[PDB]
Formats: sequence, C-alpha cells, structure tokens
Amino acid sequence: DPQPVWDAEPQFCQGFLIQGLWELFMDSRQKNADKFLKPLSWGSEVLESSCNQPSTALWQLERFTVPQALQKVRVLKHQELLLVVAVSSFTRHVFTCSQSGIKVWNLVNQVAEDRDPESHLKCSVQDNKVYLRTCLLSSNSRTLFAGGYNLPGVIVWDLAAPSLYEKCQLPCEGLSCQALANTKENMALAGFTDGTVRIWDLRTQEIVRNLKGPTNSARNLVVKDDNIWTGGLDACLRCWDLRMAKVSLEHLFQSQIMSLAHSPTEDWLLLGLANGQHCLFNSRKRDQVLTVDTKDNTILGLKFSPNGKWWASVGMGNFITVHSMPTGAKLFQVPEVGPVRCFDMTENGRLIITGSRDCASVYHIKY
Amino acid sequence: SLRLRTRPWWFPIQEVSNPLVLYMEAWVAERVIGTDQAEISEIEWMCQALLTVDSVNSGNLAEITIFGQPSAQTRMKNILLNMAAWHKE
Amino acid sequence: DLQDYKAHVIAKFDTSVDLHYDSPEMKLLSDAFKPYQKTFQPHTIILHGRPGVGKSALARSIVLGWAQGKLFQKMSFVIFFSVREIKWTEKSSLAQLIAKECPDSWDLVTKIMSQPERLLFVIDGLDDMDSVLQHDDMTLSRDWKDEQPIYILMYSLLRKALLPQSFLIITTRNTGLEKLKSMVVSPLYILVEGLSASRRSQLVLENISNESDRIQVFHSLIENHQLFDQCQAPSVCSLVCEALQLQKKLGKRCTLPCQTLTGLYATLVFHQLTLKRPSQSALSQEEQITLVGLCMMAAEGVWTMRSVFYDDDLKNYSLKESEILALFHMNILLQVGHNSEQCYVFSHLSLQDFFAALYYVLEGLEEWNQHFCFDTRLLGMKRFLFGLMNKDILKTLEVLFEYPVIPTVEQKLQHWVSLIAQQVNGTSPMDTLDAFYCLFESQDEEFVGGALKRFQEVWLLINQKMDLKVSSYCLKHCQNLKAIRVDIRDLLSVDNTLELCPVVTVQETQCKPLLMEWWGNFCSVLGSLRNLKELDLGDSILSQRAMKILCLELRNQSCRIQKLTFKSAEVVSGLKHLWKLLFSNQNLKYLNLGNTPMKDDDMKLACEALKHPKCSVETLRLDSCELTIIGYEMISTLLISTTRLKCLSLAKNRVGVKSMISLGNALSSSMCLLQKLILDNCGLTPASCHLLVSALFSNQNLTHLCLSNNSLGTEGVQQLCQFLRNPECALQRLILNHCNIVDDAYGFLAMRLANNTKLTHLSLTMNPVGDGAMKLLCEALKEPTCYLQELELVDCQLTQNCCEDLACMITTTKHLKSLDLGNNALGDKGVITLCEGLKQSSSSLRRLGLGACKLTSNCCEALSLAISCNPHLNSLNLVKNDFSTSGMLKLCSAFQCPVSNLGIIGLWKQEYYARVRRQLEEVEFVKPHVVIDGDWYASDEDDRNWWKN
Repeated sequence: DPQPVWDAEPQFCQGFLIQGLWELFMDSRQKNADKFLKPLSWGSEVLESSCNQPSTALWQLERFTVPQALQKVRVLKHQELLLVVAVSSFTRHVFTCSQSGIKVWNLVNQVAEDRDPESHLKCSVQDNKVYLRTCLLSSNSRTLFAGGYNLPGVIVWDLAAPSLYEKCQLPCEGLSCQALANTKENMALAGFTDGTVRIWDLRTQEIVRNLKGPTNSARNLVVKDDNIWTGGLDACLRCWDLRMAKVSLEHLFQSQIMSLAHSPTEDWLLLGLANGQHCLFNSRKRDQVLTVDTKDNTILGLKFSPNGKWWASVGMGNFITVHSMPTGAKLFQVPEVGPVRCFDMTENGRLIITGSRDCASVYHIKY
Repeated sequence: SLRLRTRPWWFPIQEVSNPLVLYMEAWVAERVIGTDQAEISEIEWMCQALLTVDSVNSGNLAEITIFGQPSAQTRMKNILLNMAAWHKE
Repeated sequence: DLQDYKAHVIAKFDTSVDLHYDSPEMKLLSDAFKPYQKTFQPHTIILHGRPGVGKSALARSIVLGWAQGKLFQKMSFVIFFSVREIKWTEKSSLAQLIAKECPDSWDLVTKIMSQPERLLFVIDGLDDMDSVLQHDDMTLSRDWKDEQPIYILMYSLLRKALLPQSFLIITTRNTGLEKLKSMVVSPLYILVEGLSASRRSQLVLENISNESDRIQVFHSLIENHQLFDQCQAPSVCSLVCEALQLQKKLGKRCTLPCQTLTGLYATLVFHQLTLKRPSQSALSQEEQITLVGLCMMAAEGVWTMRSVFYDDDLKNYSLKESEILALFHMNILLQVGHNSEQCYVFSHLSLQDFFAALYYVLEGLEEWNQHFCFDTRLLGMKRFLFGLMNKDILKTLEVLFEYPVIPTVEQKLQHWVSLIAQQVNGTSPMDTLDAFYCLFESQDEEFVGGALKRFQEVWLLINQKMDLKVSSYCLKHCQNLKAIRVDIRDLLSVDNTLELCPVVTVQETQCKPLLMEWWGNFCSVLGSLRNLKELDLGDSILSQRAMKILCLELRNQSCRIQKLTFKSAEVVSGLKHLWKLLFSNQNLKYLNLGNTPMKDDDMKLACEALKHPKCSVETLRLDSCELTIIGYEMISTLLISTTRLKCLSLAKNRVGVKSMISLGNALSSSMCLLQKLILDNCGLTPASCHLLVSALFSNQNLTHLCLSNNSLGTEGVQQLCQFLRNPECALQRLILNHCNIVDDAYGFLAMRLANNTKLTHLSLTMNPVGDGAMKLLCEALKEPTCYLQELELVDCQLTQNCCEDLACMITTTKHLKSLDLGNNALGDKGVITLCEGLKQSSSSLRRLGLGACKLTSNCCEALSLAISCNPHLNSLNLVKNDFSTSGMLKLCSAFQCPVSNLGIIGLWKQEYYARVRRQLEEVEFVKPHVVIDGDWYASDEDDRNWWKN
C-alpha cells in the first residue's frame, strides 16, 4: 500500500562535476545548496563528526556506544533474488549469494550504484540443475563456504591465495544445506533439511560426527565453546554437547523459531519467532526465556553488535529496526521496498549491508 | 626497463597507483627480507599491503616499494623498520 | 607443415635484437603456467599495467620465444591475436581468423582434433572492446565455423565456452579491467611496471634548467604522484625531459609554468605549432577546423571509451592524416594496420586526454558545427582541464585564434569548488584535498582566489609531502578561513631520518630534509593567516622537531589564533617549546591540553609560564592528565597567585584528601578570581565533597560549577544548599549530572529554589528523582519569586503521574524557558495531559525536549493542536518515537501552519515513507528558516555545553 520512492541517493561531489561536464559536451553538439553525502573513504571509514550527547559517559563506559541513525551510501546490483550477504571488513569485500551464484564486490570503488562485481562464482554447469541456498564466511576471512539443494557437497573457496579457486568438497550427497557454521578448532558443520547436523574436519575433509533430530529442526544453528544450539519449525530449542553427543536441553516455544543469535560478550541468546516476538534466553543459567518485543510481521534476520550492546532485526515488514540490548527498547527504523531477507554487519561496527529484492543496499552507522 | 610481479586477486587495482618508496642499506635488506617467500606473503596478507625490493643499484642501496592504503603502508613500514633495527643490533 | 609456420612467424616478428633475453621476468611468465598449489593449475593469465609500458612487446617476445624455443615446449601451437588492428563488426568465424593468421589451411583440421589440450592464445589489446558490449545479452558460441561478429567469439573464448581447456594470456590496461574481471574464470594477475623510481629521478634531474630554481621545481615534479606515476612509460619520460629542455632553450620567450604536466604539454604543442609559421601570425581557418575537429574527436573517444578512430571517424570530422602531419610535424595520431582498412591512434593516451580537455576551451570560440559532417578514465582529462585555465595558456590561444578566449567552463569549475565549501555538517577532507590538488594544477592567482572564498572551515589529512605543498599553496587564498584542523598521523612521527636517494647527493649542500622545510613553510602560512582563530592538531603524532618548528612559527606577531587544541595528539616530547609559546603570543586565550600526561617539571614550567604578565590564557582544560600531590600543590599556588585564568577543568583525574585540602585552601582565599570550575568524573567522596563545599562557602567569585559523575551524600547536598542560602554567592549554573541525590535532599533543593534569584540553570540528569520529588520541584517553580530559566531532567525516573503537575507549572511559571525531558516514559496519556496545558500558551516556554518518551500515533492530534497555536515555542525534539504515517502527516500539517514559529525540529527524516518525505520537503520549502536535523543537541544558542568541551 505505502510505496516508498527510491531516489538516486549519493550525488557525491565528483559525480556532480562529471555529470556537469557530460552535459556541456552534448550541449555543444546540437545545432549541426546541493546536498552531497560523505564518501566511503578507502572502503573503510566515512570521516565524519559524532553526534552530541546530553551528558558525559563514565570513565569505564568508553567503548559501549549505541547508534543513532543509518545513512545509505551505495546499492550493489545483483540481478537475482538475493538470499545471503556477508562482509568481512578486514579485506573490505562483500559477498552476495543467490540461487545461481555468488558475486564478490569490493568496497574501495567509489560508485553510486555498482553493477560490475569483482568475481562471479557459479556451479550450475557442473550438474544438470543445482541451486544455492546459503553461504558463510569464516572469522579470519580466509575461507568461504557455500551450500545448496542439488550439490554433491558444500563448496569451499580459499580467499587468501593469489587466485580465487575451489578448495574442498565436504561430501553430502542427497541433502539440502540449510545452515552453515564454523568453529575455532578448525572444524566445519552444517545442518540439513531432514534434521541432521554433520561435522567435518576441515583439514582432512573427514566426517567426525553426525547428529540426528526431527525434520526441519536444524534451520538455525549456533556454535559456542562446547555447545551447539539448534532450532526450527518444530518450535523447540535444543542444545547438543559435542562430548556426550546427545541433547542436553529442550525448551518449547509458542511459535516456530525463525532466527537465532548469540551475544559476543555476555551469555545471552536471541530468538526471533514467526509471530514477531523477540526472546532472550540465558545460555548459562538457563532459567526462563523473557520476551522483549511484539510485531505483526515475521522476523527473518537477527544479529548482535560487536560489543553486544544492541541488535538489529529484519523481516517481511518493509522495515529494518534497531533495538537496544538491556531491555529491548526500539531505537529507530529504516524503510525498504519489499521483504528484507538478509543483512550483515561489519566487525568494527561501521557498516551494514541489507538485501531486499535483488539489490544490496549498504548503510553507514552514525554514532 | 621491465619488472614483473604477481598481484593477488584480493588486492584492489585502485591501490596500485600510489606507492610508498624507501631506501636502506643493501646488506640489511637481503638479511631482513631473507630468501623465503611464504613468510613474506603471509606478512603481506596480515598487513594488507604489497612490498617489493630492488637491489639493481650499483651502490649499497636497496629500494623498497609498498602498495596499499595509507594505514597499511604505515604499518608495513613500521614492521620493516623494527625488524631492520633489531637485525642491525 | 608446422616448421614452416614457425619459421614464418619468426620472420614476421623480428624487430628487437638486444631486447630478447632469458631474463628472470620471462622465467616467472614461463613457470606461471605450472601448478603453484598441487591442486590448482591456472589456465588464464591477465597482464595489466600502465598504457605506455612494454606489454605488447612482451607478448610478441613470448610468441617469438615459442617460435624458436627455450620458452615454451609443451604448448604445441600458439596463436597471436592483436585486436586493435582489425575491424570488429563484420560476421566472421574463428577458423577464418586463424587462416588469416595461418597462411596454410590444411593444418587446422588435424590441429583441432586433439590439440585443444595443448594450445595457447595470446591476445593483445582487448581494452578498446569495452564499448562494443551492449550489456543486455550475448549469444555464447560453443563451436567454431560460425558466421558471427568477432567480438562475440572473443567473448565466448574469454568465458571458456568456445574452446575450453586451453591456455590464454591476455594483455590489457589498468582501466580496461572493470568489465573484464567478472568475465574470466579464476585468473592469475601479473602487474607490469616501467622503469624504476631511481632511474626516473636521474632522468628528470639531468634535464632541469639549473637557473637558481633547481631544487624547488625538481621536487615539485618528483613528489607529484600523478605525474611521476605515468612517467613510468619511457615515452612519457622522454616527453617530459624534452619539454624541460625546450623550456631551458627558450628561457625568456616562454611564460608557461614548469611544475605541472599541463604546462609541459602546452609548451611542446604550442612550440610545434608555431614552428610551422614562417612569421608570427594566427592560424589559417582550415587549420582552425583541423585542430578543433581533432580535439572534438579526442573528446568523443574519451567519453565513449575508444582509442582506435577508424577512417570513417576521420571522415566524420573532415580530418585527414596529411593536414594533421603538415600542421604539427610531430608524431601525433600514428597510423597502424596492414590490411585494406586503416587505424589511427594517438602516440599516447596522455595526448588524447590533453586534446579532450582542450576541446572544452575552444568550443565557444565560433560556430564550429558547420564544418563537421556528423570515473577513473576521466581523471586525466579533468586534471588537464583544470590546468588549462592558466592565463598564459589562454594568452597563447588568443594569439593563435585571433579572438579573445574566455571559456564557459570556468564558472562551472569555480562553482563546483565552491559547492564543497558550503556543506551543512562539515566538509569532507577527501573532497577538500582533491579540490586543492586540482587548483594547484592551474597556477593562476585569480582563478584559485575566486574559487576559495566561502570555506570558513577546513579539515585536512596529510600523509604525503605533496599534500603539504598543495595545502600550503591553496591556503594563502582562503582569506575567509576561521578554523582549521589537520590530521598528520605518521608523516612527522620520527625525529631523525637521514638518507640519500641517488648514488650521490642531489645537491652539494642540503643541511636539512625536504620534509622539515615543507612543514616549516606550511606552519608559516598558518601563522600568516589573518581571519583564522582556531587550530586543532587532530590525531597527529609529532616529534620534538616538528613541535619546535610549529611553536616557533606560531610565535610571530601576525598570528591571531585564539584557540589551541591538543586533546588527541601525541605532543609530550616537545612540550617545553609549547611553554615558550604561552608567554610570547598575547592573542591566545584557550588551551586544551587533554590526554597528555604531565610530569613534575612540565607542570612546574606550565605554572611558571601561566603566572607571566605577558600571558593572556583564560581557559585551561586539563582532563585525563595524571597529576601528583606536587602537581595539585603547584596548581593551587598558581590559583592564588596573580593570573588571568577564569575557567579551569580538572576532569577525569583522581583527587586525594591532601590535594583536596590544598585546593580548598586556595579556593577559599578572597584573592582567588575564578569563574567556572569543572570537576566531573573525579574521585570525590562524601568527605571530600563536604570539605570542598565548606571551603567554597566563603567564595564569592565562582559562577559556574560542575560536579557530575561523582558520589555526593545527603549531607553534601545540605552543605551545597547552605552555601547557596547566604547572600553574595554569585552562582548561576549548577551541574550534578550523575551524583546520587535521593529523597530529602530534593526537598532541600526545592526549599532553596522556592525563593532565590541569581541561579538560572540547573541540570539533574541521571538522578533517581520520581514523581514524588517532582511534586516538590513543581511547587518550588510555581512561586513567582523563582528565577530559574533552564531545567534538565533527561534520565530521571519520571512517569505520567507527574505530567499534570508539569502542565500546571507550564501554565503558571513566568521565568522558566527551557525544559528537557530526555528518557522518561510519559507515554501517550502523559503527553496528552501535558499538551493540555502546553497548548494554551500561558507562558513563554521556548524549548521542549520530548525524545525517547515512548510516543505512539495516538498522541499526534493533541500535539498537532498544541504546536499549531503556540507562537512562543521555538525548539522541539521528537527523535526515538514510533509514529505511523497518518499521525506523522498530522504533525507535518501542524508544522506548515502560518501561526507556528518553530525554528529547530529534532527529527531523523530517513525513517519514514515517501509521502512523509514529500510533506517534510514542503514544510522546509514554505518556511525557509526551519532546520530539520536529528542532532538536536548540537544547537547551542546560549553557552550550554560549557562543561563538556
């Protein structure tokens, strides 16, 4: 009903001068204040001034900041329905995944709207018809994982080599990937459609263990120091201990778990249900799950801040909302065109990429 | 009048157009850089900068060229200078 | 029949005898097509580099080496394609192209049978076909012997869809890689570089004039990265040296500059043009059309991304090789091609950029179209176009073209440079440095001076020496500048660095680095500016010598800087020099020395300098400096002594008991004259606070006081109220932004606020005051004998239970004019009962802050009605609230009303749909004095942030 109108957002100064020179040339051959946004300098920072505050923070409260607004700076033009987005600000790259391939973009380029990727990795020609579903990027930005529907395994790419080439296969013949995770012990794990979570040794490509649950119960998968948190359509959250290799905890929820996240610093676990309700669960004490919000639309994305003082949410409600962590109070909203299906945030907490229909918009976080 | 160098795919082409150049004594340049290449490439991956060493000068001077954004150039230069200072002592 | 083909290709490719060698670089090429990792073996190599380096020669040498041996033996067949020399719109096939390359045809049928395994393609150029792609869709070729335009088969072979499992080596340009990298499948990139930096330096050095200006011009050329980078090509270095020699020969008859590429290119082209003339005159008309057509064709090629210029293009502009060669007598627009069709390319891309820029100046001279029958790639043309605006080049053009030359684009360039200056939320340093670099190219005082007249504030990052030089050049003409900030992170960090670039020293006697003297010139320029009065060193880290030079140049008598900031800079080493500046410049009255530790001696010298009769500093910020007992004792003996200081800040450093008694003894004295005192985030205990207020009880000089982020007892609040009770207190503003004030203490404050003047401001932020204390505070404010003006209650525990009381106070007060309610849950009913009394405008309230108050879209009608008829309200905050589209539309209609006089509206407008955005734009259009910004706390009409700086 309410149709947001997209406008050419950046109009940087250099583009203004170039467009001015372009018009004069065509003007000659016929007879026969303005607002500019700050550029993303070097693909890293914006070089702006922080907002004012009513008071001064405590001496020990230095690195714990919350955002105030988001500003759009670029649109990356994928040409298919976007599914997943990843960043890894260490190398200033962006990975966008669709059902037919993964496009790699560089943030160093200063373009209002980017249509030329750094690389276009695909796998469709290998078999008769193969779809991709998900992609993952490791913490140190040296490995990329991709998983799909009809693949013979999850594809592993090396990103620290002089060339971009396929590395591993990690065999899984007749399953749909549906989830990916990585651990510090140099192991990989994935959770398929029929409830199996399989763990491979990354260096030898050898299957270490298989964990079995009910159908569609492994849609979301989070790894911690020695625990594995899983949840899906069956509306239950379970925790597996890798040592004793059975379920440890089982908690029942009133609606299907659509997204899961974990706080980097504290011991909180974030649940996003299909009725718009957020939930906080203590992963250590495990007493009771406390509901913080309510919405009319479903929730498809959830991610914590690098310092774990706030979080962001996306869904089918045309909006990207930011909430403060302590009590869950909403901070602000930013509208979009359609169902936002994926987003990601940089490690230094400066950027946020968001993929709505087939364009990935990158926003700068204003503190 | 021709030098060849591999460029890793992850290095943007926009940062190959403004290098940083330093000169130092030749006897330190080869002993600090060394012969092996895996360690050098690992250092480039960490610093997100590329470095090249040229010793064609008839004198005792060696020229080191560093590619990257200014922070990367500064960090790599500090690493090289610290290693050279330790090695000379 | 392969040996005959090998011998033929040996005969065809033979142009270099002493340029063929088993060099290490060829070996990297040869060993490149080997598995670097045991799993991975690349099948595509992309060679890229600057336009003028030897890449085509490298590809030809590859083919030659295969044709003789010692280079490639596994590859049984090698095919060389050069795409700049063929026409690429006709329908052809791969077999026809190979047969054109391979004189015999019977070999190919047997070669194709099993050779695709061992077969190599060497493609040269591939940069001119970046324009032919329609970007819509291409039909991929899977087999040869297909009648289809050749660019399609090039695309197919590029994607490994025409002849897969075959090796490719591609020679391309740096700027022709944007559309190419997505096409190829896992390539290996090789970067080709020209002659080295030292050889380039010697080649430039031998050709300079040596007329008493060797060093300055030589360093201006050598440190310019733009010029020095493309001087990698031997052709461009040859052109530069030839231009320098020409300038040396005709020393007096030349007025064009030699510090920029534009000046040198202008020298060359204009000298060659005038060589033709038997006597000095103006160009003939046909010559004018020739030159203008050449410039226009170069400009069209630049815009359309073309560098080949087929013969039909020449016929389009009524051009011909004969007249071009006759007019110039120079190697310009060289012809290549061996078949019936012919191709014409510029001798370099730099010349094409220069002529494209030159087209913009001559386009308005006459009506040229009667005689014609028709962002990285634009950096060079932009730089040349800026450079062409010097008045000497324009004088030469006026001489040649017999008519005055006033280019239209000069207003456009000046307007673009001016648009950078007037930006609402500060200026972007990248754009400022880019504009400075462009303006340095046009060595014209008038143009640069007219461009820089609206800046008034500048932020610069310096990480190269040429940045220092261009900023020093451009800042002389910013005569309206009032505040600057410089960020020099690493250039001046190290104190000593002594090295020589060549084998021998450039000059016999130097005795000083170039960096230090360029820094000194920059500092002298900063010290000579007249309207500038604030300098910030930003994040810069500076060595002793850098600080010594800066302070020496700031000591001069023409420096009128009033504010000095070091709150984010490492200047601990040169602090001694700083002190000598303090009692030598009498215009300085604000020193921000935050975050720099002070030892014993530094504190002693700073205190001794501050006591000087010649010092005039009145504000001293000293937060996050770790003082000792002796430091506090000497601070106190400074405070008692005769000083011009009026504002002191001692934030974020602990205060002991003994230091507290010393400070109190100093403060209690009647000869201490201090106005403002900031003591936030210190370690005051209830005992320390009690002793401090006991000491202050006898003071009648202090007027501002901040004690935020401290621990105060109820006895502390009682002692403060007693200090407030007595007459001659002279205290006007009080800040308690985090002290724990609870219960009966508030009563004391109300008892003090009920009947008291001279106290106009009071901030109670982040204190657990609820509705119970709100009753008392509203009763205290309701009395007519209360002269409070601003009240801040940002993070108190306030609800709707107090809201109606507020309404009454809002109606009944006569002195309060600003009220902030920051993080209080009033909800919607609390707000409606508040605007019940806010609408009637019984008072002169002028600032209301309603952010983060949990307002939905049910309260929008009452707010709209209240702000619709309330002419007194001037500022409003409404961030961090959830407004639907309809309630927000009601608010927007309320804003537009001709009765309201709102000046500041606190909103983030990027959180609403399109219709709300249109309404907000119309709101800004109807009332031009309305500012709709989300940073509501950056508006400071009166001195409200006096304690936070």
